[PDB]
Amino acid sequence: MREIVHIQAGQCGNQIGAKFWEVISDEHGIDPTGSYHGDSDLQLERINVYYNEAAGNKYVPRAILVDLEPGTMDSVRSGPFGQIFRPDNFVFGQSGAGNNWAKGHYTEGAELVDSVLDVVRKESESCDCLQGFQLTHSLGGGTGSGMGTLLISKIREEYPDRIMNTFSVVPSPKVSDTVVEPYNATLSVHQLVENTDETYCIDNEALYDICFRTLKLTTPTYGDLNHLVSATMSGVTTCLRFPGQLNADLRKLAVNMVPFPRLHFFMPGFAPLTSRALTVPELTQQMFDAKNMMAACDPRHGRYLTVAAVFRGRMSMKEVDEQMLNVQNKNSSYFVEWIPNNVKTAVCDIPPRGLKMSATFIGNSTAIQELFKRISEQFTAMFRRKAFLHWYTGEGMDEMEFTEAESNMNDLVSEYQQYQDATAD
Amino acid sequence: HMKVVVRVRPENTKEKAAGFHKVVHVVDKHILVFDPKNKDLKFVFDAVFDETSTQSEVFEHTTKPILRSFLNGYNCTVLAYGATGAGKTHTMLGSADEPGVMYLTMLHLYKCMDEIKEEKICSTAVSYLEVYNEQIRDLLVNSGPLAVREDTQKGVVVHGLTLHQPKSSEEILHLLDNGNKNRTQHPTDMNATSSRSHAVFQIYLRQQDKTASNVRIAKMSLIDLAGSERASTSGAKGTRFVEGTNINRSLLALGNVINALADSKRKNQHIPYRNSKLTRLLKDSLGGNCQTIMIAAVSPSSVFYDDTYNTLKYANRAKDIKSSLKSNVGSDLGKKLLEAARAGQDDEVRILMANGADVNATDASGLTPLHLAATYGHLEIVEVLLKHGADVNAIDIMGSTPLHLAALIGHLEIVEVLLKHGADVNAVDTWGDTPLHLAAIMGHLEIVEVLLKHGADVNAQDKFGKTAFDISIDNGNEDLAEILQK
Amino acid sequence: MRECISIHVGQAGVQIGNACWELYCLEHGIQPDGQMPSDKTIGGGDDSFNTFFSETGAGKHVPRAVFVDLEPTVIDEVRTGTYRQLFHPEQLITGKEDAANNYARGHYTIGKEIIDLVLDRIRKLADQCTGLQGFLVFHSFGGGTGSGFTSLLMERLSVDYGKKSKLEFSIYPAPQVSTAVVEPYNSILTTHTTLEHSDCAFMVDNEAIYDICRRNLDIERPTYTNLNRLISQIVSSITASLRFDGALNVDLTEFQTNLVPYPRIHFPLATYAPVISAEKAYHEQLSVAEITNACFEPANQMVKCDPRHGKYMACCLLYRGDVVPKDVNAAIATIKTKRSIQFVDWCPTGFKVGINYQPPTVVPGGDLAKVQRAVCMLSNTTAIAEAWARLDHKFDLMYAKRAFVHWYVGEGMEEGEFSEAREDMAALEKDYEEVG
Ligand SMILES: Nc1nc2c(ncn2[C@@H]2O[C@H](COP(=O)(O)OP(=O)(O)OP(=O)(O)O)[C@@H](O)[C@H]2O)c(=O)[nH]1
Ligand SMILES: Nc1ncnc2c1ncn2[C@@H]1O[C@H](COP(=O)(O)OP(=O)(O)NP(=O)(O)O)[C@@H](O)[C@H]1O
Ligand SMILES: Nc1nc2c(ncn2[C@@H]2O[C@H](COP(=O)(O)OP(=O)(O)O)[C@@H](O)[C@H]2O)c(=O)[nH]1
Ligand SMILES: [Mg+2]
Ligand SMILES: [Mg+2]
Ligand SMILES: [Mg+2]
Repeated sequence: MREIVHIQAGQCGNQIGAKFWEVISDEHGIDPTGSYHGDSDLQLERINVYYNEAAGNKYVPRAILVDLEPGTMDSVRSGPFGQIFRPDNFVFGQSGAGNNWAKGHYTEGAELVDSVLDVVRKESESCDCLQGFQLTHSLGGGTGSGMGTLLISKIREEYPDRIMNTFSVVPSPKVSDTVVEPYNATLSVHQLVENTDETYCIDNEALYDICFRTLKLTTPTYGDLNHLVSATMSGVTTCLRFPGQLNADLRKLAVNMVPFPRLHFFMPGFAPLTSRALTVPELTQQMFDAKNMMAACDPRHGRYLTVAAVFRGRMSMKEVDEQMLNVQNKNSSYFVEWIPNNVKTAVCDIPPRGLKMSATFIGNSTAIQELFKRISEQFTAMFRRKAFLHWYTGEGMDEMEFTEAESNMNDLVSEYQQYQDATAD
Repeated sequence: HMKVVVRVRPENTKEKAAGFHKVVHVVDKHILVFDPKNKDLKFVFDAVFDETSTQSEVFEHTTKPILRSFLNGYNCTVLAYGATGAGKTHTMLGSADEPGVMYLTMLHLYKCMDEIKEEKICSTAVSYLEVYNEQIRDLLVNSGPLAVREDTQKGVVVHGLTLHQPKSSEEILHLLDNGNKNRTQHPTDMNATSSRSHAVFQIYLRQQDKTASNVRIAKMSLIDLAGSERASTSGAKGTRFVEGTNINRSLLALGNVINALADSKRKNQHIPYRNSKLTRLLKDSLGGNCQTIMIAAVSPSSVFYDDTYNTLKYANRAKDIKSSLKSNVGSDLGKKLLEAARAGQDDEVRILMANGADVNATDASGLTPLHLAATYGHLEIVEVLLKHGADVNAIDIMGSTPLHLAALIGHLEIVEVLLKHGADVNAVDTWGDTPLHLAAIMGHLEIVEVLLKHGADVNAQDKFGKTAFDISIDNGNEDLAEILQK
Repeated sequence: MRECISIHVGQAGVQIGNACWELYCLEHGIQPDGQMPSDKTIGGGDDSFNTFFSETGAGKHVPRAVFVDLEPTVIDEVRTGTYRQLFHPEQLITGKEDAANNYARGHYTIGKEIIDLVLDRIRKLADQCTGLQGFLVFHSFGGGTGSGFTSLLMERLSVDYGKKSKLEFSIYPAPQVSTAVVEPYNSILTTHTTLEHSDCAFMVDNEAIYDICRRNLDIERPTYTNLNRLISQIVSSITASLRFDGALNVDLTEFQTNLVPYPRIHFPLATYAPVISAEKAYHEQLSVAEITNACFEPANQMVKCDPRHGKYMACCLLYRGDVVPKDVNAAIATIKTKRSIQFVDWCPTGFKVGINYQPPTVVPGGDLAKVQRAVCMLSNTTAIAEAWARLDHKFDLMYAKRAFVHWYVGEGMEEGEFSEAREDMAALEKDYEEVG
């Protein structure tokens, strides 16, 4: 269990993807040319997880960049770390998706997909022990969600033994391009529920709320939102990229985090929240706080099935242990009793840039039903009136497919409700 | 209550020579004992079939009794369950010599229809599918992987599944035979007959009184499940291993469905149908509005002790699954103006109107040019229509006004123009929604304020009793909730 | 004399192995390169330590040991470490990827790829034996490899070496050190799958060792290295008789005879004393009386349970060091008058005694003080049922919801195997109930 293949699709996908590589490359001490210039051997012990070794000391991200419009990969190429990516791994079309899931999944996206799969398969062949795939994308657009989920199903079909993970950005009216975003998001959720092992739910609603209320930015940009995304993605992947024995590979994380097939949507959390030194008691406290969640749900409204906590920087593992036991003792009701020992903690010596100590939280909470309920009602409001159906049916889609996606996402909510109430034994 | 039956197959040559005592003991036709004097467990079933059981006898006490009710418009299901080699394929689809329950069921159904032709007209629509590796495949016409879709009206439907219309017993039996051959069955040296997939034959009956002096419809499902396979006991690898995994997972899914349905004390609680394609197909067939019969197949031998015990526990538990049964039962220029209004073609609109197009034309749903223009954000066409006698408060067959639609989609300028021309700020559609509700749900805050300014009722409630304020609370939408606070 | 082969499976098995074999070498004067100056017969020998070590013509003493893990990380450390030259390379077997804390991956999917290779390597060792007694198998309950692969190995060994003895050292999980939520599943599955293939199994509760390290050794946050050193001292005491030609437990069969009257109830509780910090080496040496009494203090047990409210089926006391037989007989005679003890109907009230005169050895890193005398009590008590109950309970909580079960079924297991496993455990708890 060594190599992970990274895929970024659509505008949002390529934006946060790039930022992720900027951030992690710095952490691993790799320059825009792909040369190592770091301090500790700790940065190189598991570099192969994200980077291939090339002729020289050259480290190249195992990253594939996808979009149905050219513009975004021109901006990716002409960015701080643009030169680090394998030129053969840029798969771009011309037409665009026009924020239409159908175009992403069935037409324009479907005619670019084999080109992507070629690059994935090539990257795969040069892997000693492939863990699986991580896809970053938005759920609200056309390429990220339509093509992304088509890509996911094609990869699931081709590599059934491998772990499929996604970083999925959920849409919000507060940061809205369109009102078809609910349609796009729900169609994708239907795809994600079937075809993903682990989905990190990054919620634009939450990212905005954090930037506006906590960070007190009058009008937040994408750079602002993306700063929180990069931090979260860095923190969530630390256990994969540095030495350790807990959630150290994709499969071990899944077995620890996912009790039921369909219930594999995680609320990411981060502390501290900064905009462009906490005591471990404070760090642990803020993690489980509603204000620090990257999905716009209140954890206090649900119960945790499983949790993975990750502390970064020089701190006492003993102190962490006491402080995590504290939280489970003080707030016993928030943790399902029918899964003994469901909170796992890890410490990593290397902190993220600009912080001496930090914490990242990954929760499988039943409170995520709030996210799905919010999308569901927006979807229903629109679907009842049949607004813009022609956009989708015009691309060969059946109306029944909308009904199917609605049914499923509602069933997911209901399935979450059962375990929030499943105290009785 | 779901009906449950046990068929103890006769010991094969492999079990005879071993000479290990029989664990399954048939006492009554209702009673069986599992491990006699050892556990010594008394099980009560609706029917129990011994080693000398014929196909006819099984049929006589399973489907045959229900075929009357099927004709009277009652849904039916027979599903063969149990461990590998227990004899469920034998029971369902029979041998070359000996016909199975499926054959006998279909033969007798058509005989019945022939005897009552003068009293009732019957037509049958049939399909035969295979659940293989979490994929559905049509066994009659070689169609690819098929999608499973669900409405709360039609239930679970297999998109692209070919429906056939046999009119005789010989026709339906031909389709049965065609499918049986198309079914994925791998001839192994270890195991001659082991099912790799779940066979599901469905029969859709339409029945009417002959003079029609009200049609009765019913679905009958005949299912031959593949049995679970221990990768140790068998030692499967390659494609056979994947087969085993998928089968075992479907049976895990089925297991969970049975447990959740049975003695649930929680009818309000979730049932994990979506965990498998198999359990999705069986959704309307497990304890709903359906007469369901489980034929639980078992070996009598000690060799399959655990296998047999597992079958019986699940069979016994299926008995507690409760079911509630019931017999089932303008102008040419108008069209153009609608399309033109939808597409936002200002010039085509003017021209169509100049030629006398009905500004208040309706499509099949009762939508007007104004509705469509309001929906798709064509301000200029909105004004043009209103200036020439459009009903600003027209409703479609769902109660939507132009303002509902402009509010939903978030067209601020249109919302204002509609109101200024006397839009009903508090019109209610069939879902109990007002413009305020819709603008709230979609997070259009500027529209919300405008709606409130023009006297939108903050106390109006949808079908589910929710006001705009309630919605904002149930959404954690503080921006919205803040403005509605009074 | 008759040889014993040690098999170490998964991280725990391997890391315990490291600690055991280091200690063995120290006890027999063997160096990291396998050179033992004090052995004058270079070719071979009939010596007592030869049960555990074979001999090469270059005077090299080689563990009769196989190390097996499904991933290489841990065994790679052995291959690169201080004791690399100790083993024939073939004895250190690694696969490509682990079992991901999944019994089914260890038992079927990944394990089946390597099982035949492992049996070949074992066979190579068995062929160098003039009279193989059987196998000592070290593994975690909680690991995918420790649970799944061990089960598989034990099945195949029952077929390929039918008449050979098989003893386990099993690491029972604790939340303090655990890294997998599904460890209760792995434990129950492996207990049931292994039960009929194991003659005697010594369980080590990670929680107990952790507690002892914290309390007696003043260690702030015990690592596996700390746990393993303590464990190895307990393993050493148990296997001493095999390696130093004792009078009690002279061969593997005798373990069963002396500890296991009823086949399924084959889980002796180990208690060990004394465990003292080196920061207290200056104290007065504890007597035979003092250490014998410390065998009845629960805090010194290897598994958490209450023997005082249970019944004994057998009880061995294994003394090591400066121990006079008469002093032992005095201490034992005295135990009756502390009135703690109660035996089952059909079993004798005797405490069997073994004495070896070798003083305990501590390793370089050790926190444990070197003492003149130590004892390990092996008692087959119905109290240990409490350990199974705690473990069965955690199983029940999750299995009621079928939590995580899809991970196992997705690896070619039937749901039914969970039922079968859990029922065997219910029968085992009943077995303990009946003998009471
Ligand atoms: N005493 C002790 N316990 C250990 C050690 N290493 C792991 N464990 C325990 O063993 C369990 C984990 O099983 P491992 O041995 O790590 O797993 P494995 O056999 O390698 O299996 P996979 O990694 O799942 O293939 C947990 O209960 C750990 O606390 C060790 O060195 N000593
Ligand atoms: N009632 C029966 N009378 C006589 N022979 C039987 C009977 N049931 C089963 N058999 C024999 O048992 C064999 C295997 O039974 P079969 O019905 O194919 O098993 P199954 O339950 O469908 N197995 P599987 O599909 O793998 O779950 C057949 O080839 C028959 O010869
Ligand atoms: N957080 C974040 N969301 C973005 C970004 N760019 C677009 N989005 C969101 O993504 C959705 C639109 O999908 P997008 O990726 O732009 O379209 P695509 O290129 O067709 O996949 C909307 O919900 C936007 O708010 C970005 O840089 N950051
Ligand atoms: Mg069959
Ligand atoms: Mg391991
Ligand atoms: Mg010698």
